[PDB]
Amino acid sequence: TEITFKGGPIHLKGQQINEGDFAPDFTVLDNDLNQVTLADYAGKKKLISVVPSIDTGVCDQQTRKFNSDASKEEGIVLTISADLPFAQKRWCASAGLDNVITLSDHRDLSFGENYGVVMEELRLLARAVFVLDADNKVVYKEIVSEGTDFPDFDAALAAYKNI
Amino acid sequence: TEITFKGGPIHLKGQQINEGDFAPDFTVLDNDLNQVTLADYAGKKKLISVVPSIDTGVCDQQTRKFNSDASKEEGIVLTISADLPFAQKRWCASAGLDNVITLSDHRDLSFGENYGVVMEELRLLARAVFVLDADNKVVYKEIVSEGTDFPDFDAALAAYKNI
Repeated sequence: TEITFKGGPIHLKGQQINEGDFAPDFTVLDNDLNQVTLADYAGKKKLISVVPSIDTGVCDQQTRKFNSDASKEEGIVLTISADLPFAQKRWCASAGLDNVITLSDHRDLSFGENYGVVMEELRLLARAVFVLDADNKVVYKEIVSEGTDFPDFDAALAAYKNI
Repeated sequence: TEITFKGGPIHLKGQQINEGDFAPDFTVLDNDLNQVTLADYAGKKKLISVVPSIDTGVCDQQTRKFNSDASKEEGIVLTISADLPFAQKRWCASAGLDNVITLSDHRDLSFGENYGVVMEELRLLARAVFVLDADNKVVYKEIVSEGTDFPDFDAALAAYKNI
């Protein structure tokens, strides 16, 4: 439940989700402010990429890398953050991509509290990756020890590709 | 106490501030996550422009117009929203408006709760304008009754001009 951000200590708030666990449901907002839950993606595997903010460089590169390198005819790549939906929509437009799913946890921190990734001091989500199988079993998890560092892309992408 | 946003009912949470009240303190974040409070603007008159999100068209236009039409000789124009600081930063840069003061209430809703402009159902700040004299007495207030409409720019600007 303890990480660092920019070198300073950060306490993670919420339920601890571990590999082998059943992944919890949640409620977030799409870019048009429709509510979205795990049920929208039933029957597919999911790479859930969690970032502090898509308007920062590391998070931007993480979102692009996972969306470029992971296949999407086999499953879903979700980006979840505390950015407002309006920032996420603008982000997709400015990147010139129309194939990228961004979801906002800003209103309730439903996702962050259910997955244990709320940086309590900042009201931002901790940099993390969760890989869910098509049965929403958590097959792979990383919470990045220092939030300004990149995640292990290759480990997460491999877990996702291999189901 | 109650407004509409897109015609839907919205309840305003927080302390009611009226003309002739003095301005409550607040704690918000500048674009580099440093804390800013009322004391940071001691000695100046203020036009405080509150928007739901600088990444929507109406809020964009409101921010541009208040900043271009108000004199910054003796006073300052503050934009406050629940946008993340990183969206505010990026917005100012993208617009060639790096000089514009944007402040984020996202973490604590300190400003929103102390000024009575939290749209409870959305966790966004309601479209609003407060004009403060150099003594921080509230000389002019508008909370826009339907939040997708523009504020009354002329009345706020006239109030600010004549302090």
